[PDB]
Amino acid sequence: SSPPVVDTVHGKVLGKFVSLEGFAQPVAIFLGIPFAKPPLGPLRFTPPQPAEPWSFVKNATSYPPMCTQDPKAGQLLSELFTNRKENIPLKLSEDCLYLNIYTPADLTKKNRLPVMVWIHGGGLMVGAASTYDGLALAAHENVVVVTIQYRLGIWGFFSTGDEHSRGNWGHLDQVAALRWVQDNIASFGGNPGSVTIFGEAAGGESVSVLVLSPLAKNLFHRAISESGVALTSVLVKKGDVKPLAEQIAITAGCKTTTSAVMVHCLRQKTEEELLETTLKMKFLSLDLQGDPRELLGTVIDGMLLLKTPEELQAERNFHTVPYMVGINKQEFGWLIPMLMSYPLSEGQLDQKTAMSLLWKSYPLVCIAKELIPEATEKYLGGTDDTVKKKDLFLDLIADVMFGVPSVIVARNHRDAGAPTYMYEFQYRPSFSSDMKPKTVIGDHGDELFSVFGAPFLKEGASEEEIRLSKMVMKFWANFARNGNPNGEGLPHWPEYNQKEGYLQIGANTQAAQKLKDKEVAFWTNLFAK
Ligand SMILES: *[C@@H]1O[C@H](CO)[C@@H](O)[C@H](O)[C@H]1NC(C)=O
Repeated sequence: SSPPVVDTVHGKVLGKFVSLEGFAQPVAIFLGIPFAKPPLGPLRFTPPQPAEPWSFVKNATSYPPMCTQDPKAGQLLSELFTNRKENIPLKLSEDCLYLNIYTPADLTKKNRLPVMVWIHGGGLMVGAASTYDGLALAAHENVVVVTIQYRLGIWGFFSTGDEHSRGNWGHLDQVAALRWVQDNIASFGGNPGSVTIFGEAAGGESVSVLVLSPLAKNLFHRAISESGVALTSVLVKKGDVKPLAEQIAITAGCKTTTSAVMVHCLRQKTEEELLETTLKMKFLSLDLQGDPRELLGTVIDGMLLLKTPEELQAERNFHTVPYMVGINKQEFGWLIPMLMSYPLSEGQLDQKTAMSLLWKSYPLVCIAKELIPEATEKYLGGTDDTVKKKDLFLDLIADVMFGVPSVIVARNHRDAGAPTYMYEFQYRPSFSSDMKPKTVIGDHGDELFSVFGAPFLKEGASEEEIRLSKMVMKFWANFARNGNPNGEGLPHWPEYNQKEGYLQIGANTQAAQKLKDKEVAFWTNLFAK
């Protein structure tokens, strides 16, 4: 009747009710709650500060701006990934440190429901919380769903490699949002003692990063990485970040005399100017010319990450929470290459062209030139059919970006004594772009529709697709509840232990063993030549 009003640490918020078919209790939704001070002016390239408190009742019933980003690419990704019947257009702003809350709890009664905090993907460059409607997951599984934003691109990841601009601002924003959830979620019927972080692609990489960061201690109790981990190398910069910083500075019209001079100049630029610079840098496509070894992202900054992910894994001081790590069958099948304008159009590929392409693909796969013939031969050499070569080439890219890093992370996590689970998702959603070939199954992002209940929001899902979403949401929420996805009515999902059991999720969901085992061996041996 009366819209719901909730006390938070910094003031009161007003949300709205939305009913979902099948559920008598409306879900209370609060959109655009700030969890930090807007990072404007001198606060650019600094850690997020607490939000300033507000008087009276803040109206939390409209979607916030998305963090500044290429609007064309951001809109396109939102349209492709949204679980909503209609994509919600968003404004851009630097003032973007907001989260959205979907709580199925009757807030007039006592509730301490599991909380699931969603970290969106988009390469650390694009993306928005508001793409993901929490309504269906929250109602079907009785969990509080929180979708967060974090600074993107230059704003989120500009690093001088030193104390004048350490980097990882967007990850610090993710931490700040988690701190806010600890301090406030009980007011929305959530249990701050049961917080599950989950995310896809760059969001899954962020989750994996958080598992490795001391700054995230006591902020979550389970984790889920979907199609991205901290060994997804395209997102993690090792070695010297100064040349990139200088390139950004120069492109923005700034001198490079010192790091502090660069950062000061960049802090005087307008949002418009930094977006112009962003677009000039071409951050989500491959460089046409010159050395492939010459992207923005996560760095080893000394505050969030003290050493490389590989070193932190070997040390097992990371957070040994229950962790679910998964991939999709064909991660490089359609969506990623299409969004990147990846330079492969023909539908066939000879081996010479494959080798040159894999070198030009260095930013994505990080494969040294001397290793390229041996890698290309492994995947493509067994067949003289150039169509088949092309499909195997897409498998090559997927395995290096996603499957191999995911299994290495899951193995290290298990070996530290943490409960670990894996999956491979193999289904082609009806919600796919009708420009995607009918034969691409388990593309990057295809699991999103199941996790977020798209069959309950969008039109056209088959009986099988409806049931697949129910099953997936239930596994995810059981994992949030118990650190173990299993429950009555659901296929058995083995623990990822020394037998390396994992779940093959799709139309016929069943357990299997030793996901990507032969691929991990191949690549690990190759990279150690
Ligand atoms: C809250 O915001 C909506 C627009 O998003 C507006 O229509 C509504 O009247 C507002 N309610 C207030 C300020 O009480």
